[PDB]
Amino acid sequence: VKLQQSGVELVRPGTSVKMSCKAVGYFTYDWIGWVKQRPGHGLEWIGDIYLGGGYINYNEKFKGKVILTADTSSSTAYMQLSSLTSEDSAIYYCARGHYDGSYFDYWGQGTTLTVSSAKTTAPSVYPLAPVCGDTSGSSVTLGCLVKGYFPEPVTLTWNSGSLSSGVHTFPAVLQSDLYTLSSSVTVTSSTWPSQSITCNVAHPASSTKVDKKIEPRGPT
Amino acid sequence: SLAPGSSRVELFKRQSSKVPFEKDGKVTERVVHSFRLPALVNVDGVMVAIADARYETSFDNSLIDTVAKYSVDDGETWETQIAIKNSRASSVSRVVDPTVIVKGNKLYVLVGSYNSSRSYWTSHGDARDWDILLAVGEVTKSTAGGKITASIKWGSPVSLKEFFPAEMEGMHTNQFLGGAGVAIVASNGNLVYPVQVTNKKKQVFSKIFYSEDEGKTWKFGKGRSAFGCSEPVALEWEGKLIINTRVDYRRRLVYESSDMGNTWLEAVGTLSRVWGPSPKSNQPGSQSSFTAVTIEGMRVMLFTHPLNFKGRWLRDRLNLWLTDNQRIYNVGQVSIGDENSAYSSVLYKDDKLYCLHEINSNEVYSLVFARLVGELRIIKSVLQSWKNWDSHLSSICTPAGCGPAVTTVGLVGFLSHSATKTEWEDAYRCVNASTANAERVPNGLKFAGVGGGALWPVSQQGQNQRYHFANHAFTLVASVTIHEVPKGASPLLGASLDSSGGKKLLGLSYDKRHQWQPIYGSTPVTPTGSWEMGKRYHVVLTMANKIGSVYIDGEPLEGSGQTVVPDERTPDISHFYVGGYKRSGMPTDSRVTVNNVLLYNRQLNAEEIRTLFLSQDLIGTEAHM
Amino acid sequence: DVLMTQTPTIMSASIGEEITLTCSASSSVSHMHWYQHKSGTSPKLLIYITSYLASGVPSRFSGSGSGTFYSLTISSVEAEDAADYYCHQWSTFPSTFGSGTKLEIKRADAAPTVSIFPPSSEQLTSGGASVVCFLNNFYPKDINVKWKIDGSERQNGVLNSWTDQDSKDSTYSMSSTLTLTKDEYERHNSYTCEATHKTSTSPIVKSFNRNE
Ligand code: NA
Repeated sequence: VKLQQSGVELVRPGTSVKMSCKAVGYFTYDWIGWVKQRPGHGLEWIGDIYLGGGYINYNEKFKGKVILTADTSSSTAYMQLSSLTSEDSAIYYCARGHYDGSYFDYWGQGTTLTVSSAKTTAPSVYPLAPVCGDTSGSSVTLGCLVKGYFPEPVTLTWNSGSLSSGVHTFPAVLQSDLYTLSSSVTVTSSTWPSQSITCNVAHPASSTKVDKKIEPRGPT
Repeated sequence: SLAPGSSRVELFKRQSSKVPFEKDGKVTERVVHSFRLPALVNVDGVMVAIADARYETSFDNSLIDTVAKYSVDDGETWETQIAIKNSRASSVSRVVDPTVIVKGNKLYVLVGSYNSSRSYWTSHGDARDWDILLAVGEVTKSTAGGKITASIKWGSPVSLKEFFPAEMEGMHTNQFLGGAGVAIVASNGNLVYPVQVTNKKKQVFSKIFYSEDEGKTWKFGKGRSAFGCSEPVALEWEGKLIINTRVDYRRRLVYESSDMGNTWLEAVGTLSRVWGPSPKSNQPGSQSSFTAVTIEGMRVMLFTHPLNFKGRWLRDRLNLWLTDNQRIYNVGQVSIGDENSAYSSVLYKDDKLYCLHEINSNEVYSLVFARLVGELRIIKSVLQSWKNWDSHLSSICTPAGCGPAVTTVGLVGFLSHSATKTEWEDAYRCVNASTANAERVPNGLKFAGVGGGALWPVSQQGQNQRYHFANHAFTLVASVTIHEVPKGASPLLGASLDSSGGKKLLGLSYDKRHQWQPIYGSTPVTPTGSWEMGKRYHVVLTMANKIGSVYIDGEPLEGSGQTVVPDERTPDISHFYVGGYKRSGMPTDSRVTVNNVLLYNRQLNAEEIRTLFLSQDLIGTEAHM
Repeated sequence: DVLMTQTPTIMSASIGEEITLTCSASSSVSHMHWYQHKSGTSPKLLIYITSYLASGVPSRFSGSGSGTFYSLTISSVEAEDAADYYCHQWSTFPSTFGSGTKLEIKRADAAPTVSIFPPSSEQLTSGGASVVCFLNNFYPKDINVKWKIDGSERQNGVLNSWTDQDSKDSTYSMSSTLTLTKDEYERHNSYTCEATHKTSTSPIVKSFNRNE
């Protein structure tokens, strides 16, 4: 048993969206519930709808905003949110509320919703190489800076996931309608510049996949 | 307390008593951890006790069968059987909340049945684990030589699920269960089970679930209790079903229905909200015995509920209540000292009184079988009093043959001749009034000084408020005489909304101008009429349908019949104040004599009032003691 | 709306020790559920119906409680047990979640490994110039960083981001970025990224000069 939800969403304030939550490993009749997860706001219960019955329990806080539906032949539940606002920007999860005291055991993977007026913007990817000086040794740290992009997320890897350990990718920060993110990789002293180290930034929202290779800083 | 003369035995003894546990066609005598949910009945001379046999643990969600013990010698000796067994499907398979009806020599037992759910039934998201079963026992009596020998053949249980609707007025259903304990056969022969029911919003509520055909088929009355009323017990009283409900964390709600539960009406004028679940009415509720019986030729009700001083679900101090649906008397405590004792069942058979109730230590539950000797003593004594005063009053031949009889319908309390140093005694022995500065006179008291008066407690009765009816309707009647002219405006009689007597619902005062000050609620007071010092006057306060009246010598005062209850909120009357405020806190000095205070739970009609007025010389209890 | 109060907000626990989280209902309920939440994943069910252990959850997790007050206990905590924990009732409508308690792991003092990076020549090719400072794998959580251009403390244009506690070594790490215009940045020679932390008496300083 599993729950599979719909893709990433980006919408202008005031529109509508309809999320899906269909389960493979199909079981027969059950409650599927919805949870809003926002940073700073823990988890908020939206409502449940009963696959193969139709019954719904709405949380009154969401009376205007939410309308739940379910196509019980394909066994999929749909949550639809009307007249959106940045308030509604969150990760939305669905899960099955087991009959025996209604606990949520099987959860969805989550559907991330972004409600913004702001333009989609491909990031600039900059290489952060050590300062000209000594490079004293015993290990060396390199950086990749991902500036001015919208919306979240971007995905960052080093040597296409080959350099797994010694990475610190940081959460992004918001600044006048665009994000900036940085990652640090630390490697053994002898393994750079001798070997190639590249960060691979992908921003799906802008369909962009840039690859900055970190080169040692040159003459001024 | 258990009465003097009363006694008991540990009949279903926790971790001791054994039962015929049948599984896969083999029976074994098995020890039971805890016994709960008692129901004690009489089937054609055979005492039968039914309960939960909880085999391993006390938990509601565990392995449970339904045990039955029966005696042919008024409880001296018993045979033991399992009446209904569970599915054996898992370690939590259980048949729960057995609820019993006796008709003829048949025992109808109604149980919930679960297979493997680990959560409490009300929190379930659907009915997948649930069935509702009806099993019937046939009771038989043989007599070899001198010796009476009974046997009870139990039927295989039958599912009543097909009678459970998908929808009840504007909500969808989930599950339902019996109210536990003992249900009834209506005087029309219907089997009536008050049942607890959940909707999809997981709210619980009570309905009437009945059979017109000896339990072949079942119907639900259209109406219901308010939400959160659970574990309902019902009895039939003057053609109506009276449904008495558990409401956790609130005062017990009671309803009437004349139409097999199609319309439910809250019994505000009698028993609803009388009984609190705990001193502060802020704890879990309980299962209650609630039976109609005829004792000493009087038709009465017996109610039990733990006072639960301990709080949470401990439910110590099991109490017995006696009511004629007018007066409510606390017979007293049935459990022994501070022991935990929640659920109870009271049987009255062949003029002897018995109780089967829980005792709980550390969540290990036994059932005791108590011979309530002393309790009957008191009950019989109280009834005698009730019969006698009522008789005394109807017996009075009133002024111009004889005029109309003095009314005793809805007569709840009477304060007359008998009084102690600090108390004015209710003739009907239910609620006394306390007094200060009271000097005893014929049929009442002479008060004087600051803080003078008598207080008849209403909300101030505390955990159980027998006079709660007065918030909806009452008549308060008294004879009065003023001995000194007041320096302001002093109180005589009234219903107080606050504990000082400042805020009144309805009352009477008298002023320095020799006038009456009838006080209707918060209305600016307009003095009217006139009184003279030392003359005796007849005072009547009536309140019904949020309207109050004041009558002097049987005539309504000018400005009488105004609204005293402004919003559509219900009042919450603190007390009745008589002959002063009985607060040293209030500055007034009422110097008056009050005689024969009567309290009725309805508005008196013009004639009943007028009778009382002419009869004021002959209602007193003085002669008769 | 039974409100669920989880106190306190943040709790610390030493590796291998037990800790208990509480959940205090505004009104009585039949039972509690508990979930673990680490951002990026979904919530994970830990205990259902008050005390039963969800499948695949390690039995270090225990559930107790009754009526109005319930408890979640970790027998002996793991590095990876740093997370958010939520209690949950669905015994009366509407279903409600706990206010949430965050678990922090207590470990020994670790000093930050500070590395400072000048702006890339490509960033300089467009208007800007951002100086980045990485302070990695340190403990305790509390640190703060000051930027010094030629020994004077620059205030504005500094933007910081910190990682969650490590699920392996239970240390924290932080990025600090001072962003300027190209010319502003080029007016001064010496760039210092200076952090006071418990582990050092005098502030941990990493600097560079454009003289190279
Ligand atoms: Na079994």
